[PDB]
Amino acid sequence: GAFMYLNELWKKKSSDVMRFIQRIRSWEFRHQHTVVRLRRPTRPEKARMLGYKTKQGFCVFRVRVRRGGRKRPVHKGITYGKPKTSGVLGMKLNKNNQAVAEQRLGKRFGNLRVLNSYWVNMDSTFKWYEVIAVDPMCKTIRRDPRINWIVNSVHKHREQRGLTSAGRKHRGLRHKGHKASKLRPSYRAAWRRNNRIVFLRKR
Amino acid sequence: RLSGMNHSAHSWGTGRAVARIPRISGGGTSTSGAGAFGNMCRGGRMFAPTKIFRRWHRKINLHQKRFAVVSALAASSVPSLVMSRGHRIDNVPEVPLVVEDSIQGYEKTKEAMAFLKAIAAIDDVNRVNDSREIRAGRGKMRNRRYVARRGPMLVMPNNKGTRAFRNIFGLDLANVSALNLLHLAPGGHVGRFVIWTKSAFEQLDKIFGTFTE
Amino acid sequence: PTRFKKCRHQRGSTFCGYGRVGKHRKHESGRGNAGGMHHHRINFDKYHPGYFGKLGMDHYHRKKNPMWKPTINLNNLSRLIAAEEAAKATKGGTLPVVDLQSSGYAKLLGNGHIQVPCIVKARYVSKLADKKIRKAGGAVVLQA
Amino acid sequence: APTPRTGIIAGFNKGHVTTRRPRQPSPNDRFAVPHKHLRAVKAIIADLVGLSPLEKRVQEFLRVGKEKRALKYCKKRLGDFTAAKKKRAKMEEALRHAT
Amino acid sequence: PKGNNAIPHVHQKKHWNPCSSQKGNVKVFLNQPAQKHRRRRLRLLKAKKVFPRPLKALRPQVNCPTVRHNMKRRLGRGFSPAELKAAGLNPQYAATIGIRVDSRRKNKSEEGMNVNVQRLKTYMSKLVLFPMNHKKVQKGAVSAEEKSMCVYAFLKKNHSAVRFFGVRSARAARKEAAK
RNA sequence: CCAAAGAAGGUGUUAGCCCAUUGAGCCAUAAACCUGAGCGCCUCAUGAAGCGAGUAGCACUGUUUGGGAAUGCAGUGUCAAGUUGGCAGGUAUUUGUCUGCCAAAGUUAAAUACAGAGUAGGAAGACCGAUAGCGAACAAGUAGCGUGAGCGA
RNA sequence: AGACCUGAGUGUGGCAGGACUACCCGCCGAACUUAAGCAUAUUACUCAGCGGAGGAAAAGAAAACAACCGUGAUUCUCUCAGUGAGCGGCGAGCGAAGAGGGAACGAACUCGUUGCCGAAUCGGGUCUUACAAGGCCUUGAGUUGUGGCACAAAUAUC
Repeated sequence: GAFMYLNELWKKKSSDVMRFIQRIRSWEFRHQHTVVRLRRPTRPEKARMLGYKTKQGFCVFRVRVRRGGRKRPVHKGITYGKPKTSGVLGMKLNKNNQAVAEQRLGKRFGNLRVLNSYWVNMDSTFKWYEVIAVDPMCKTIRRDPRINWIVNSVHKHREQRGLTSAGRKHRGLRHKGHKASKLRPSYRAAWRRNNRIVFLRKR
Repeated sequence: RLSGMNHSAHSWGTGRAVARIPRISGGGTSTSGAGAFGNMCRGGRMFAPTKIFRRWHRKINLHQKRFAVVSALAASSVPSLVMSRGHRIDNVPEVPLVVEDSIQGYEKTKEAMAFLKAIAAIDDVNRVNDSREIRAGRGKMRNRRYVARRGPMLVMPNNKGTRAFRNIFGLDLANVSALNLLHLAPGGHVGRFVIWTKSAFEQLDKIFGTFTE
Repeated sequence: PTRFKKCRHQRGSTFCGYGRVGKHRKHESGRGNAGGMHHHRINFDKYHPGYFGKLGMDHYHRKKNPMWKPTINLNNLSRLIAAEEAAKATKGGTLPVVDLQSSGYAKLLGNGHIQVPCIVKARYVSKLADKKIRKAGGAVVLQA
Repeated sequence: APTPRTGIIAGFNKGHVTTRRPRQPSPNDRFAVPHKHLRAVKAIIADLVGLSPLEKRVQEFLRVGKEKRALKYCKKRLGDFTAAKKKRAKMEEALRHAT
Repeated sequence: PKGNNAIPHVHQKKHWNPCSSQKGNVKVFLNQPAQKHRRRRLRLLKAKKVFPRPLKALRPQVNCPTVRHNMKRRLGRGFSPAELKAAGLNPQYAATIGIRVDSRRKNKSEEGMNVNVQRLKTYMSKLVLFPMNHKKVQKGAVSAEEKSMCVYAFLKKNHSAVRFFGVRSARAARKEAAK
């Protein structure tokens, strides 16, 4: 299959050729704006697997994400209270770089709606993700049976709530039951189940 | 939960020559510097604010609920208790007064009246009817205007047959399958005057059971 | 019923029974179980010996279902028999079958002259429980 | 044809007695049966891209005769032996076919 | 704490009471009966709309999973696509006639497969399909044998058969592993 | 004297009959909604091979959890298998079996929440009764105060 | 000359922008307090800050439990259980999961891939009482792949 020969190639990323092609691309992207649109994605087999069908109302934006751990935004590095919290340049955040790369497209471009993103290049500095978006107002979409669900208002900003695949990971939702009991359906939901004090009417 | 609380109040402290309670902060109003955040302060909290999670509803053993109704009926068959429990019972032909099953056939209410006058029960329903007054209390303003004495409940086995009695002042219809203490011994006092219909009065042996079976 | 409370007899005492010298105050001793090893040591080592330390090997993820043995005594096999089955029983004759895993029990222990001879269907048995039934004219047919 | 369980609650073939049905063929059953097409596809894309750098060095440890090192170097950079013992066993046959 | 009383473990430290300050995770059931009269009113209305289709789907008789519940039997989710084939029904059809189906069930006994099949059959008989395409078109005593088995010794021997199985084979080797 | 109506509001004093209510029913009706998927009409439809890659893992660090030689997650490094494959089976390692299941793409109603929301409605309360009850029965978040955030009768 | 790719300008059609925020969902995130001191711990994965949505949200259609005569999406209640689990200066304190009785429930589906097809697709005009799930037309998009058929609830496509 065509998809195979192409997909088995992207699965050797460290090879001399996929090291070289990737290198020129890291260069070219490094010199471009954070958010930039492509006519068509750079991994067309991966964009489709993640949902990109070539139609009207299908967009692919590349994004930059500066990498590295998170330095807490506290003035002059001075944190008060007791020493357990005293660290800076020490926490790792929680959201992925990817879940940020989808939320970067979250407020900058309001009309679009986000499906999924995928890894593209990686440097000593930035990390690029190509985000696949879609239009609620496109006629080819509303009349499409498969994606017209995205037109519903419930999906309006679905990256900002962590509903995309990058947002489902850091919420712990890939492991289903017993590897996550306490975080499902969401930590705040399971925390509120367990921490209510419930009073049966007849005690 | 926020009642008697929303204020910026703090305490002035010692050295101001005044009590140490918290005081409202601001100026130019009549309540500036007035006391706050305490049950003593005009308008503070109540002492220990009431809650919705008070224990409102008590469980009762299923058995004792049965024992209690059973025990409440044995008091309905005694004319001496019923005398002092308050019902007139003067001309009542017999203690477990019992009537026909046709009583469910009435439709106009005018006929169910001359029924009650026939088994003499019209003397008690004139105790309920002449006792209606406006309450002494605050209950008037709550939605309870009038007090009535409790009347001669009538027990009809099927739900049907209600009508012909519904507007009678003070009479309480009840099914046999469902009998509750609150109408058999209202006020906790036992021996209400009951009127059993013939098909109802028969059901008891097979509802409440008997000794040994 | 707040009308029976001790507060309601204490209007006018001014001290509510908490004393004139040592007053009522707030927290005299620390809040809760605080002070186990220190200023409560007499109490926790008198009324509650054993509250401190570690014991025994460690069982993670304890699911109570795979270990279930409510047991029962030979003395107590009556109440698993309806009347008229226990009336007719004899050694060597026909005698009622008592099932346990259907009756909510598992092991069959000792402790009694079995009253009514039986054939008892039991997941688990014990040595001296075996003998008595086997000796008294019953049998033990084990199930799972 | 699985064995029937004995009515006893212990310990060889314990458990209450039923007749046991063989396992039904499931769509998941094809995971074990070899893929003849991928091994052909993963062959080209391998031949195409040359050798991974991790694979370059373990290639050489085999040449010299060091083996247990060729194992250790893969575990460190993979994390499993069944990940590594599927590696140098793949590399031992890379020297085979070239000569 | 003072006296012989038990060591209180009440866990109330977290903020729960909705003190004028905070909100607090209190769940109260004062609406219990009003939702009791509501779940009923909504079983009737659906029964009034579903008519004359039986209110709840047909579902299998199922064994309870663990050794505590083997004695017990309840109603599982679906009928297997196997058990339906025995009764003749293909799924995707029994789905419409109100037989609850689930593709994941292993039917690892026959005695369990049957109880659901004759549970299907007695349903099919009583089933009245209405004509679909058109109204006119109408498309078609306990005894005692062996006196004394010494039952216990037979329970251990099989019980301690497994328990020591590991040590018993290891010994069995390193004993005969010699020479 | 009425009661299939006793209902609890009004009126110059305490009202079944002074009034309004209280109830079977009557007329009016954008679309949606519900009924032989309501019923006719024109066009329109219709009964061999593979299975998700900077992903899963792994190491370091940090975090979070009842999760313990590491439950989940993140950062960087490293980076799979798919030729008897992969993950899970709560003590790490190696090895053989055994049981379940097929990750890294998505949509989905009800049962569930309203802990200081809103809309148009209805029920009430063993509650407070003008220093109480919302701060607010009243031209109240008003008058008044502060440069201001705010304060507030 | 012209094409393609990459990237601009303008016209034409639309949308995001703030509000609300009790509940819900992502991140960020304390201290007072408790330990009779206090630093891990607790208070707490809470208050405060930032972002987002609905009439519910989230979850969900097994890379699930169990070790059984075996259960079968998700959610929710009772119970499991303030636990002979476990975490903890093993101190203060913390603290679940499967099973079971139930609420609900016509509850499931489509992409990618593979195999066979290969523009049958989408938009725009126009016509049919019609911005038809229609006919016609259309280098306009699209072959760097839209779409049709079958994958276990299966076991030929006209």
